[PDB]
Amino acid sequence: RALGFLYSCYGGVSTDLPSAYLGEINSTTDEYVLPYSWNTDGYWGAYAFNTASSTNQDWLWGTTYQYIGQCYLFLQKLENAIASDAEKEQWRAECQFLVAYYHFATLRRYGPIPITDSYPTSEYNGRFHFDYCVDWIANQLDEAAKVLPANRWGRATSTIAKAVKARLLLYAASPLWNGSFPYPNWQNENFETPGYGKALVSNTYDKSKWERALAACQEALTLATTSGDRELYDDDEYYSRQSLNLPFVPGVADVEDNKEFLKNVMKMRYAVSTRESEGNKEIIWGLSNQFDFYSRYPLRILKKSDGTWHAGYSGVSPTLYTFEHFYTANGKLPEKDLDFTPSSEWFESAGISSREDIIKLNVGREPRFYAWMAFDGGDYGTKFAAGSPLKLEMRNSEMHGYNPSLFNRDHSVTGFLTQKFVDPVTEFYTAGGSTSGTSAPTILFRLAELYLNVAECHAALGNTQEAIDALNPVRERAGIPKLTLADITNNMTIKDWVHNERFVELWNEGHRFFDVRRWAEGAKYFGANKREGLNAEVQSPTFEEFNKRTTVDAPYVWENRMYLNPVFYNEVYKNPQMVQAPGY
Ligand SMILES: [Ca+2]
Repeated sequence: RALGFLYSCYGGVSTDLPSAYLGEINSTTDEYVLPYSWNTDGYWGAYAFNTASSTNQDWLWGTTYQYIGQCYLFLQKLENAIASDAEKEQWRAECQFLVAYYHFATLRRYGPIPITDSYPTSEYNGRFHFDYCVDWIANQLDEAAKVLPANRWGRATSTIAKAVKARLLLYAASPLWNGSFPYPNWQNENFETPGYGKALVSNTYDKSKWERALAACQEALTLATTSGDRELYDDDEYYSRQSLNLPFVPGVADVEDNKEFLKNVMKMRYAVSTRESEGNKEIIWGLSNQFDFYSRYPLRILKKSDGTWHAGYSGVSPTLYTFEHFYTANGKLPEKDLDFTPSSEWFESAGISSREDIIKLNVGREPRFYAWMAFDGGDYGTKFAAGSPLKLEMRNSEMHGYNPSLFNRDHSVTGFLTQKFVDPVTEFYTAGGSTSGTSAPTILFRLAELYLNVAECHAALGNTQEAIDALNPVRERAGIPKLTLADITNNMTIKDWVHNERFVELWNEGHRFFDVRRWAEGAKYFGANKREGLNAEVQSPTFEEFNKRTTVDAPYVWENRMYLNPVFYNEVYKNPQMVQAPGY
């Protein structure tokens, strides 16, 4: 009975699930767009188009605080009763972690929040100052970490607790919360935070926040890679064990000299789509909860024997920003790489026989690019179409292109697709039915992020070589060159490198939403007309008219109120100590 209640306390951790295509943390960034006509599904549209409001929103807050309540209730049921002292202590530590985590999941969306330290309206807490919240949550995580095991329904570990504290302190040190908050006059009305009066957010840069984040990110990384038994996924032969062909990559043929590159492509596909039982020791916190794959599949996949088609929805549509910020094979940005095609020629055909639709921008790229992206003329998957890779025809309205007559008008907005998280063994059958190979946990925390977090902290503190040394394990694993001091220039700073490595490595893992926000760069990356793609919403285009830089045509905008999630109007009314977020 007790375990059942305990298990139920974990029920809210799938809130804001990474990679779920209708979720606003996933489908509102510059990573990829969804068809405008899909805006009637879910909340992504409201958030991307700034129509979310106090009366139109994802009331995430209702869920987190409900499960926080369950945690405290469990602790009470325990006190009134079963299990050893040691086991009861573990249960209490799991609840402590969960309460802290639920506050963090709320904080990262809403900003300053009520701290609920236990289960009349005048006694209601309003928001506490952001820095108060950070301190309280961090302490709670440290306390739970003392008790929890470093390694083991994925139950809490000290490793996870320290990883959450690391990300929390990284966020707290970031511009939004450490000197660049765009509403300096926003404060409480008649609620006070101990030590902060009515203030809600710091308006002054504090270097010590970066020193504290570095210490936490370092401690999390060491714990994960020692007692936590974590290491970067580096198996490069699983494709062979599953009897799969090496993938087709334009410009990198399957020849002896290119075997390492092609194996790195498959390693990256498996890195984010495998279980610990399959040899993956990189995941720190993963959930059983799955997310939809059909939204990223191409339209027509395979014609069945009865004459109907296996079909995807083809809606997850990577931007030109994504296709321009994954690296070249030399580990540089395409625009900055002196050996790469000049941008004036990016949209020309690469001239590959039988695959003339492949443009030059898509040749000469890093293994992560071919692992996770897909494009006109290229392959999608490995066993996808009854045992063979699927060749994409993004300009053919009778295969993978835009077609206004298709039910629901599913299509790629940009002319590109992603295959990240797609199991290489995924296969659709002529006789009907299909397989997606072996499911994998949805990643909340994995070890690559801890390296990137340490790099960002070093960069902020001016420790250039140390930042480089934290990035290079991730770069090497992905099969691009290591960084050296010679690579750090006015044109491409250590911070530029850290932010871009994060963009690439953690692409579509629910980070970009938060990172652009904490960097206070909403206008720069999420603003009107920033999102671009090919000319992909014209039926049956020529190669020439298809491959033109085209602004994504939907009401995307950035205004500063969008840094924070608005509070449900009823919560603002129900709680007299509660203030609405700025601009809402
Ligand atoms: Ca798998």
